[PDB]
Amino acid sequence: MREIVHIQAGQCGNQIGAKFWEIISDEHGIDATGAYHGDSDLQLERINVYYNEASGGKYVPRAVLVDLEPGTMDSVRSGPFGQIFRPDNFVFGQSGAGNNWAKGHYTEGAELVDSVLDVVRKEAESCDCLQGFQLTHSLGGGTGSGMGTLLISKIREEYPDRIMNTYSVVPSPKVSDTVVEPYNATLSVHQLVENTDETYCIDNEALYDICFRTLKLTTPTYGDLNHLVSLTMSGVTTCLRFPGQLNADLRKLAVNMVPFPRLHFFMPGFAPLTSRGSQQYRALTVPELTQQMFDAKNMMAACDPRHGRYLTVAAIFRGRMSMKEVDEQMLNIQNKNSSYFVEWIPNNVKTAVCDIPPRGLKMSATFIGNSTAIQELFKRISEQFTAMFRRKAFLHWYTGEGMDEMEFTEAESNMNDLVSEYQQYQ
Amino acid sequence: MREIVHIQAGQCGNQIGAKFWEIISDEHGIDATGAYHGDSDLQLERINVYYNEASGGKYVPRAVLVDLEPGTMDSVRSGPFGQIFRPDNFVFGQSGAGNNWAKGHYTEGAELVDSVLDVVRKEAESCDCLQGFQLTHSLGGGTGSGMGTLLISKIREEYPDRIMNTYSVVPSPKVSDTVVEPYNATLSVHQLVENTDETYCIDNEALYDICFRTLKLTTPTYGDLNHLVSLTMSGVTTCLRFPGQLNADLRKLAVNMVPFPRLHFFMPGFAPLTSRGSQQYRALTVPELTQQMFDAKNMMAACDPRHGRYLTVAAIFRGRMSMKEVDEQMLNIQNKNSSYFVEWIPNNVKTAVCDIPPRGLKMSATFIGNSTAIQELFKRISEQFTAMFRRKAFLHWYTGEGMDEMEFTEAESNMNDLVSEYQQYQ
Amino acid sequence: MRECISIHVGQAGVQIGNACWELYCLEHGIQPDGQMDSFNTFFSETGAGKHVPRAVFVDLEPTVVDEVRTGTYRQLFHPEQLITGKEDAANNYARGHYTIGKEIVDLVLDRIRKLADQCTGLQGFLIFHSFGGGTGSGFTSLLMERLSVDYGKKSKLEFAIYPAPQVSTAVVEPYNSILTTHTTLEHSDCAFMVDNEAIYDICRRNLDIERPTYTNLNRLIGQIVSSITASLRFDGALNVDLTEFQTNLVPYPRIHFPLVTYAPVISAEKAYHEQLSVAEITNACFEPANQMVKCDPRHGKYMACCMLYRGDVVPKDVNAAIATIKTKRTIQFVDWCPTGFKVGINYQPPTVVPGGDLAKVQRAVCMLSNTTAIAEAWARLDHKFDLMYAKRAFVHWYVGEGMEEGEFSEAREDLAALEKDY
Amino acid sequence: MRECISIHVGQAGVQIGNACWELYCLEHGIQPDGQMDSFNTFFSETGAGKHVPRAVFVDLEPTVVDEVRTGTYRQLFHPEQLITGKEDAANNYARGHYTIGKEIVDLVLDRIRKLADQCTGLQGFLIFHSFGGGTGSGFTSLLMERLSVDYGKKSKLEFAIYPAPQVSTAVVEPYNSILTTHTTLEHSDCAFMVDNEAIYDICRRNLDIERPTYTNLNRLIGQIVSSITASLRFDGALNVDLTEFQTNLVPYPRIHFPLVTYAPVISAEKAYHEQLSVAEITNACFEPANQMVKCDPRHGKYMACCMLYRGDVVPKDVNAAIATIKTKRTIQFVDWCPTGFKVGINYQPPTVVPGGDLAKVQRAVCMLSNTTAIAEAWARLDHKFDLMYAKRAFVHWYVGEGMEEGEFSEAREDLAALEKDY
Ligand SMILES: Nc1nc2c(ncn2[C@@H]2O[C@H](COP(=O)(O)OP(=O)(O)OP(=O)(O)O)[C@@H](O)[C@H]2O)c(=O)[nH]1
Ligand SMILES: Nc1nc2c(ncn2[C@@H]2O[C@H](COP(=O)(O)OP(=O)(O)OP(=O)(O)O)[C@@H](O)[C@H]2O)c(=O)[nH]1
Ligand SMILES: Nc1nc2c(ncn2[C@@H]2O[C@H](COP(=O)(O)OP(=O)(O)OP(O)(O)=S)[C@@H](O)[C@H]2O)c(=O)[nH]1
Ligand SMILES: Nc1nc2c(ncn2[C@@H]2O[C@H](COP(=O)(O)OP(=O)(O)OP(O)(O)=S)[C@@H](O)[C@H]2O)c(=O)[nH]1
Repeated sequence: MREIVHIQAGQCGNQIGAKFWEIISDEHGIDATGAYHGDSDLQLERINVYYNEASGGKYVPRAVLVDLEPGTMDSVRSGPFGQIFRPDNFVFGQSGAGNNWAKGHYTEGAELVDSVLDVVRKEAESCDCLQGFQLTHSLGGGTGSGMGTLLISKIREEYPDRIMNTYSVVPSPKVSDTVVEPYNATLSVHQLVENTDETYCIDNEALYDICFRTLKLTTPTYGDLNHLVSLTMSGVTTCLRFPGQLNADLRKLAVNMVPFPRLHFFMPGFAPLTSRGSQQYRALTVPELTQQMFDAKNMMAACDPRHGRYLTVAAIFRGRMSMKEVDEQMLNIQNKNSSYFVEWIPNNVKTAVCDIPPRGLKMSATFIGNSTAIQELFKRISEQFTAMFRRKAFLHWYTGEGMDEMEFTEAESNMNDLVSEYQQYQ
Repeated sequence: MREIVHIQAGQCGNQIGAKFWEIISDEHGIDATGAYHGDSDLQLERINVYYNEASGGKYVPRAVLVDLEPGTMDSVRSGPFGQIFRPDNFVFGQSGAGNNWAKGHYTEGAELVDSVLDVVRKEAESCDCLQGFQLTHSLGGGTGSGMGTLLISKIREEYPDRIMNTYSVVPSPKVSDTVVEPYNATLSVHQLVENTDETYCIDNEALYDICFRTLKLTTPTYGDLNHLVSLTMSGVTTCLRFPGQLNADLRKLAVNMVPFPRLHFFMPGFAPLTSRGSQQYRALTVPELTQQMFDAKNMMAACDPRHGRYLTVAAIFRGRMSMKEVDEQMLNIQNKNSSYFVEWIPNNVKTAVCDIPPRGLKMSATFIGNSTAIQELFKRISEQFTAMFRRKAFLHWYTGEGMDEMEFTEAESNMNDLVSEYQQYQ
Repeated sequence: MRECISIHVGQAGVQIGNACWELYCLEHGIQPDGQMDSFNTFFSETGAGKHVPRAVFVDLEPTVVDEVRTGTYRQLFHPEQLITGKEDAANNYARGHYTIGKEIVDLVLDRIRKLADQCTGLQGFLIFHSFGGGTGSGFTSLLMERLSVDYGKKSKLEFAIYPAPQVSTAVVEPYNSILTTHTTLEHSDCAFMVDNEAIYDICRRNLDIERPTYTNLNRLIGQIVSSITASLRFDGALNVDLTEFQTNLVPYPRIHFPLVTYAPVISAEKAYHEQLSVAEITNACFEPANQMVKCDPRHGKYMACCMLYRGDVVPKDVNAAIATIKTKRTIQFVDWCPTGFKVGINYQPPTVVPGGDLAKVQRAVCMLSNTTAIAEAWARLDHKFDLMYAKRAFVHWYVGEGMEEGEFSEAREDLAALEKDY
Repeated sequence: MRECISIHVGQAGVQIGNACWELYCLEHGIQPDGQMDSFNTFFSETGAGKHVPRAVFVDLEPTVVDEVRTGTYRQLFHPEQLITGKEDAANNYARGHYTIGKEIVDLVLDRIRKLADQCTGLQGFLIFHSFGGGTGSGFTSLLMERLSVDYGKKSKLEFAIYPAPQVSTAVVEPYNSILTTHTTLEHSDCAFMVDNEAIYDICRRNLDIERPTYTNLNRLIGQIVSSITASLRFDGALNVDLTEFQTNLVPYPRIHFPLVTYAPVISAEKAYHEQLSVAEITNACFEPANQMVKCDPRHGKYMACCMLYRGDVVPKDVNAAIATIKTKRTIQFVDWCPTGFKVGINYQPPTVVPGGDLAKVQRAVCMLSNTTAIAEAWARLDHKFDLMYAKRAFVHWYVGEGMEEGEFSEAREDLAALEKDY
């Protein structure tokens, strides 16, 4: 019943997916092994969406792990909840792209592609009905972006019907983690624009800002950031996986949030996110979340929406709401924030509610915004690519691996077309 | 319901605000943490005017703390009732204006202004209806006066509807606490006259005189002074916060006591104020208070009203009175003190009574006076400014921070115009 | 059947209405819950043995209305007849007429409309408010013109707490009084002036109460209104209708400001030594100091008089006393009104409230007179306006609410015309 | 005997059906097991003392239907009536009309066919759905054309949840609403609009509920449907049949969108001190703000009105109230329809659901009016379409499901023709 395949690439993607799997197991009350230990029937009512039955009353996640090095997958296997995965699902190479898109898409990916397509086909056909695919990777690294692009290409030419979303981690503008990250970003975007239905942009610098200021934590770690992204993912999927007073699914979000085929890049946001002390000084009410809902500080995307305009907005809530108040709250947001909202989309706010709240929180919300702020980000990458292409810096690695200057020219042309369309619709 | 935002600046402002918050919590029956422990329903009937209902039978004050140094706010946090405040509401600088208005308004205020406006907008919109803003600061210091002027300017250009009152502490004429205090006073007054609806003048020397003579205490402390100012503030607001046989609010006082938009400076007064042994030698009757309210000794403004004339007088009372007696008493005051009262304002006395007496006193009264005595104060300041401007003493600090001699000239011209208007209306 | 609709505006209106409703409920034996024929004239019986007054309480601030909600009579009033605002006019007529009233007048209009739809013999409207309060002037005037344009010739009575020449809480009372009087002159059929200082003096010298609160004043006002309404709520030898009040005491439409007086106002200990006669109470009532308006009627004249006796008073006795006092030279009457009297005898003794300052007695009289002394105060009031307008004091406050500076002068000259009409 | 067939499409249909059937089972004393004569009109007694509703639940997503399977009324339905899809239309009328509905409409067609074969006096069909929901538009349209072509002139009733102009969950609501309205315009015998924000308001400031959930909305909707069907399920002075609604409230076949109103809407706390008569409830119902459709009828006119009074109401009182309101100028009727009134009196008091916001009362009125102001909203809705079509936004989504760009334009011009028909 609308089963979902989980695929992760690169160290970042694999760690985030691991965190997401622990979060999902916590939500469904599954032990560290896989045995069912839920407290309500609704926990197992849609358990098959992210799990498959196993003899002995066990449950195995519907996940596939992909890498070009056997280290981070080994760490995931040895990490917490390492026994929930069935070992046969793991697939990895032996070379390592080494932060090179050409290596991760044409030389070292051409051999792992067959295995990963075989395993994803096995997962698809062995299930009842595949609603879609959720992917987890980053556009900066080599194997991550290249493998993600290859998989989305093959899946799209294989399943032109099911919708897939990519939780790609945009490279942080504040530090160029990889010197060749503009090239990887450009190529990954040039593939995602056509071969992926929609994307969510998540930045490490915004996560750091939230952890230091909003969460007020002195020692941020990758675990906490992965936890936040996993909470966002679980909140997105809870509408499908749990009953709601106003239910929704992935297709509802795709239809609501996509006004044009190529304008499918979104900003995720979460609330509430309070430190240890402030939790007892906030009335856990819907207004307390709507005041934390529309502002640049709470958006984990490195782009200020106030400069641009919101094309569309979606809000998924979890808990005990009298959502006529939510409706009038969205009306007030439209009223006072009319400047930031687009004009030719009347009532551009979509709202949905899921009954069961996430574990540990009586009530929460999640924000999915399509706006023109990301354009800036995109725009920036453009010139950086140019800044690293006019001098022909680091072109030897890509040129020797089978790429071409015409390939980069076409990718940059399409990228500039995308940013121009975003600016035009402002 | 007519919620009020509390903002404090500088060491004096923060300490007075802290004392005021303990006084209010005592009045509303709030424990040392914030849990409700009132004895009557009327305590929680209007509790929302100065509090917000946190989750789990908890109340947090509607307060904002602003400073350019992180020290005195730390003392507030560690002081009594330190846990009642919401920790995130605290806003602190890192430089310190150092008794420099230019530093506190152009150099170091330009970065904290964004945060303080953000938090004040948060408090305003998170509430139902914001009746007005009450501030607490001192014009002698640098960060206090500068931050207060910046906040009033931003609020006035943001909310031109809600009246705000400032409990500014006038610099003491008897000692020049800081050599540059005339400049700060002049600039702060020049901003207040245009961007503040009313102001109360309170001088430390008058409080010392009351403590030594009227209160008969051997060792005055800043705690007692802040306690008296807080008692005055609570007596002013008890008309709004508690039911009264003749109710009143801030707008009533503003309309009654303001004959002209620019002549909006006031004198506070409190009664009864007796030593330990005197309480058993004076009856707690209304005449015993009316004899105590009308005298230069009990005015916390360093200026004798007998030299000038009373433009308007407002009197708020608390306790068990048959206020027709208050009416005939005000008639006696008008009759005998006819010389000290203005002639072209028939029945220049406003009167109001609040049912609930202050904690610890069965019956009390508070006095708000608009008169021409404060003129002398302002008048005096002018010469000091001139005496400190012809020699160009200490002009380097303000000149280097972006100000100008023309700015001081315009401020002095406005001050002279204001004092001339007060003199002309005598 | 012959119902009447009550309106209370401002804090004074709310308190007076509370006292009046408790007094009537005690008179008819109505419990604070609402349980136990003329009661139908003021209280609708709904469902079974339950009764609710036909009252509307409105204010721009929620304090007094909320206090009423928490009062013992909460079980009496149905919840939504009580109206609350957010910002009070704050002794500003413009604030209560243009800022807040212009968007909340429709609420009270709908309330009175639904009250009038279930009443078929509506005699008229009663309004209680205060000139000094911004709400009680502005919103009163606004709803009053709405009622007038929705009803035309329907009778309306006004109970205005006229601020004293020296007891006036708001220093800006002359501005609001002049503006609201200009606004209400044309359509208010009959307004009754009441002086707070006069009530204070009467209570302290006659009832011998040193320290009375507003509770005693409200008791007196409720007794006055009960004496007025006893004709409709009880049978009598000569019942008087509300329309007859505006038929008698209005020689010309302009001058419609009659004052009121009560008798007797004595304590129980005084009541032991005093036996009631129609002549004694009538001459005491005609004594100038017994009036609750600080004006000497002998400084002017008399245009009309209306005695309301309640209890067991023989009509011959009333006629004898009235004729004898008419023969007295102490009070002068205007030439063109030789017969300007009206007498209403009712068989209901005045109601006594427990703990009340008034003592239960068999006979009582309420007097209504349209004397000429009232203009005196008006002139003085107009003078006050001058002293507060030559310097243009407080003008900016009303300018900020949307007024026009010319309206002040227009109201001043209009009230000067009203004064010189005498 | 005189059975009626219920159909519920989409999540809104499923929830409304759950509430309405629990209300009916409470009304007849039906246990959740189905045990315990007019009940035969909705529940088929089969086997032994076991009654099952004639209800069909259909949805493209198995969430709400499965929740019904796990509900307290699980054993009330024989498990074959509940229908589940696999993929929801996801706020896409094209998806619910062409992709999935085209191959699953036959299942529900067979279900309703075998339900109708065991009924001999089938009056008609009630259909519940929402315009905004993709399922509630597409599948409703498809099933409704199937019913129309399989039955011709058989009466059909539509209970549509008209999305509010500003309270609309799906941002693509205008496209689906326009498409489904064009597609069902020809066959729509009589469709009822319901604007969610209007129910929110009516609940919040009449029932004084600060935070209501769809539970209370469903309670009100079930009460409305019970009031409509009480004529068939109970006796009265003047019973009304389902055909009579489409006979009366359809001046012309094109304009068949009447709105609905209910009265009273109060809690027991107000109900203690309030009585009920035909006049008060009727004039409250005729008040525009009491309508659960966000329009001001005074902006337009009235073509027909049908008031169902349930309880113990005297017909003479109904006639007097209706005539008096007809004399009132506040409501204007079209010239060529001077007599457009229908009155149905039923002796069954309105059933109160345990824990429900509504308070049990003796009298209740449900009003169904055809006003012109509805066209206003349609025009506004059409305007929204332009604002979302000039840029061709979301066009690709519907193109992917097999739509043609000409369908949008033809639907837009068709609804423009509908609007200018007024
Ligand atoms: N005699 C008498 N007068 C009262 C009583 N209560 C209030 N008043 C009068 O009311 C006046 C105050 O003005 P209000 O009408 O109450 O003002 P408000 O109710 O706050 O309305 P706004 O002025 O618009 O804010 C005083 O001058 C009193 O004379 C009462 O119980 N008895
Ligand atoms: N008034 C009211 N409206 C409801 C209720 N439940 C759902 N709705 C309406 O349903 C709309 C949401 O779309 P649905 O009708 O549920 O569509 P769906 O069931 O998801 O089917 P698809 O759109 O094809 O996916 C909202 O706009 C609500 O107005 C309810 O209980 N009461
Ligand atoms: N949020 C989050 N981001 C991470 C985490 N770990 C790495 N990243 C981000 O991922 C980006 C690098 O992606 P990465 O997966 O390491 O590239 P790769 O191609 O897989 O690298 P390799 O396997 O060829 S060696 C960096 O920008 C880094 O900030 C993590 O645990 N959480
Ligand atoms: N009444 C009262 N006055 C105080 C108190 N503390 C300081 N003051 C007064 O405040 C004035 C100085 O203001 P202050 O707040 O210290 O300036 P500042 O600009 O904030 O100083 P800084 O923060 O830059 S270091 C002095 O005249 C002093 O008398 C107090 O506790 N009670």
